[PDB]
Amino acid sequence: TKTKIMGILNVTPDSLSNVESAVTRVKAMMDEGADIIDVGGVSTRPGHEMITVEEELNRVLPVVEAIVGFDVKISVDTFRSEVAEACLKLGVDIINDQWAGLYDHRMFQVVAKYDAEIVLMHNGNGNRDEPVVEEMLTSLLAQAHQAKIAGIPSNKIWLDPGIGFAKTRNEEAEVMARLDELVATEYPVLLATSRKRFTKKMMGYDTTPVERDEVTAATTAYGIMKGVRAVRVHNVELNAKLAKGIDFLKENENAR
Ligand SMILES: Cc1noc(NS(=O)(=O)c2ccc(NCc3cnc4nc(N)[nH]c(=O)c4n3)cc2)c1C
Repeated sequence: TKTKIMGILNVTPDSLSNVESAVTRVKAMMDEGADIIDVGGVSTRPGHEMITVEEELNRVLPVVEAIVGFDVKISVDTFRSEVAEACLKLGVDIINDQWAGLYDHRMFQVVAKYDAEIVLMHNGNGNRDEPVVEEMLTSLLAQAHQAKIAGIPSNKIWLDPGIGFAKTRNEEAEVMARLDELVATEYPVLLATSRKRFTKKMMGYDTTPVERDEVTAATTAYGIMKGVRAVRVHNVELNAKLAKGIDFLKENENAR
């Protein structure tokens, strides 16, 4: 089918980016073509301090509670089962786990409990004994099997290469050049490179985040041609409109 467009909603201020004002943005995102709304309030980067579970729920639930009643799939960016279960009780559809269940292994039992979808992102401290691609596939496939043991079917298990996590710009380029190997897993692949430092290397010069939406859409079109099924972007309108063109051209070539 179509490539799902996952919009970013950051609860907190962020360098790359109120309840009533958040709902206004959520309504704007779907009009720009957002298929999924990823609500996040955490960051697994080393340049941050981990916040308590109670603080995280005070961040996501006021916005989630308002938006669960819309005609859109809702994704929650969290790696702690207590936060995901609380959102799953409200009726969210996707749990975006940045640690792929490594931080909290109860995430698989909770997501499978509510018959929901889970995103498994490749992450780490940056150390590995094998090449980044082989290490990424080894780590993700092991976590993907753990979700299937819990009862989650393969269609509902998403794989994210984790661009910007435990990788250098050279290791990120090695992953982006071999995206077909990650799609060969037959799991739906989610690509998230919106306004990231990888994007900065594509232009070759120092830029602000908002001027990296064009090269972000380039990764979107390139990813769809490789076989990815969803993209996590900031600029929904540019990527959702561009993805529809690539999906149109890919379906047109397959039909003819
Ligand atoms: C400062 C500064 N200048 O550029 C950057 N960009 S970056 O280092 O590559 C960078 C690194 C990490 C993040 N985390 C943001 C983030 C949050 N949730 C995600 N969920 C999924 N499934 N996949 C993702 O990729 C993902 N990324 C965002 C940006 C920063 C940070």
